[PDB]
Amino acid sequence: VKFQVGDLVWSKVGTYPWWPCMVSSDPQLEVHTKINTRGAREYHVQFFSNQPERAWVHEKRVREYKGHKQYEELLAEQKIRKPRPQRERAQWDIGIAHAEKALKMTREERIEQYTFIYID
Ligand SMILES: Cc1cc(CN)cc(C)c1-c1ncn(C)c1-c1ccnc2cc(F)ccc12
Repeated sequence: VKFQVGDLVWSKVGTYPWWPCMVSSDPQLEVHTKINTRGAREYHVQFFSNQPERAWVHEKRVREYKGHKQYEELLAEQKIRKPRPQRERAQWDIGIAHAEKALKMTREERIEQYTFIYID
């Protein structure tokens, strides 16, 4: 277990760029980490966005969030640059603004301020 509940992380999921997240406990399984059906470690994350979402993300697709400027280092893992949809960039900028606010908080404070409420 490399990450704990309330840790800020970048997550790389599907067709989307490295996204600011916060590690959290899955509401059903009540764990923030598990070993998947392929034997790989996964972490449960909340995505910082105007559209709240959660996901189990493979450990190779999770990186410690040190600050928004770290983004370029993640892509680095004539020169080619991919464009981004205007709407996606707007939501990413919103997520980053939340992550930057969360970064100035203690783990205890950000868990209090950002952990999602789940309704059946
Ligand atoms: C799209 C999506 C949909 C669902 C189920 N409705 C679940 C998840 C986890 C995701 C998701 N997957 C990876 N990312 C980065 C997101 C995502 C999450 C929050 N806001 C976003 C805003 C965007 F502009 C683009 C993507 C996202």
